[PDB]
Amino acid sequence: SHMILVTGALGQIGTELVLALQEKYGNDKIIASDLKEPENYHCKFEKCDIRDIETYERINNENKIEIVYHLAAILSAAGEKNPELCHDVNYNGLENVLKTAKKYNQKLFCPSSIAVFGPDVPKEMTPQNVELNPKTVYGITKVKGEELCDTYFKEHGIDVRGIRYPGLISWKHKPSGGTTDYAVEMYFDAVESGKYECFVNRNTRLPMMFMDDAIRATLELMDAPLDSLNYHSNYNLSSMSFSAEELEKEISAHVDFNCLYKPDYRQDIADTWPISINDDDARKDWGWEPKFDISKMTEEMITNLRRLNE
Ligand SMILES: NC(=O)c1ccc[n+]([C@@H]2O[C@H](COP(=O)([O-])OP(=O)(O)OC[C@H]3O[C@@H](n4cnc5c(N)ncnc54)[C@H](O)[C@@H]3O)[C@@H](O)[C@H]2O)c1
Ligand SMILES: CC(=O)[C@H](N)C(=O)O
Repeated sequence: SHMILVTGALGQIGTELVLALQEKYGNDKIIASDLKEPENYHCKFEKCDIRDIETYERINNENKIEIVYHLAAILSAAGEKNPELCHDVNYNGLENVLKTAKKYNQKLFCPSSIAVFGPDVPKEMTPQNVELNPKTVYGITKVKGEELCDTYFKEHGIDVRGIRYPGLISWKHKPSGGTTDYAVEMYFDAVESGKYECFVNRNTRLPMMFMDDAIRATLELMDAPLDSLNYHSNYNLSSMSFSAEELEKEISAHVDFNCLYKPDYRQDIADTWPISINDDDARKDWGWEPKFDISKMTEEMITNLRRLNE
């Protein structure tokens, strides 16, 4: 019963989230936005740079937007290579979203990342409330973003919600600017060729989640009654934790492939992140439970990628 805008709509999450929202609420309620207008695209679409407050505001007020799912960002690897761009898009873009929400009395979904954490806090089952001392440019943007969001909630009364997503795995839109991207790439290349060159070492172990779980978590959190929530911008959220070679082994149980490990600069990013996450507060406050383990995710990835390679 509300007009919804999705920023970053053409990216890894947005490709799936826009369709989920159209189905849940109707096509007449969803507006998609990103930098460049796509050909052959069903959802209504408005182009915008998230840093352009004038155009962003216009899209919001001309479409009577009441809820924003804010996915626009620069991710961890692209951001480490261009730190000024990363700050500008992630922090100034978020501030534009928040200022607009305050003007127009909007509800928001503004995600964070497991990149908020650094190596000074536990790597296993990282708690919700530990200090956030990230060692990446992108992680610092996400910490600043959490704090800005929580100011807008407390000071300004804006109902902004967010999740520290783990690495997300999907087949519909292959990622290209992150660090957890190896997991997707490994699926794609295993099925397309039976070989992969992995950009992290074989023991790299990170929190991961299948996209259907991440999308469902997003929608469930957004549907929760506000008074049930003890956290706002920054829920920890968990599903899986595995190493690169463990994923290789799972994939190899379906298709012949062999993986070679050739780390690059993204190792130095991954090394600074936890292995797994304590998401009790999500599970307690709003009933989170993941549904896809590594086996089930692998079946879905491989079946769809095989189809796409026919
Ligand atoms: N594994 C993951 O995918 C993951 C994990 C944790 C957090 N997140 C968070 O989820 C959100 C979406 O991530 P994603 O993986 O879909 O990213 P993505 O890079 O696939 O999509 C982001 C989109 O933002 C757009 N964008 C970039 N700069 C822009 C600008 N100046 N103005 C407007 N649009 C701009 C891009 O064109 C892209 O389509 C981000 O906040 C990200 O930090 C993602
Ligand atoms: C840290 C993440 O979750 C993200 N996919 C990235 O690799 O930037």
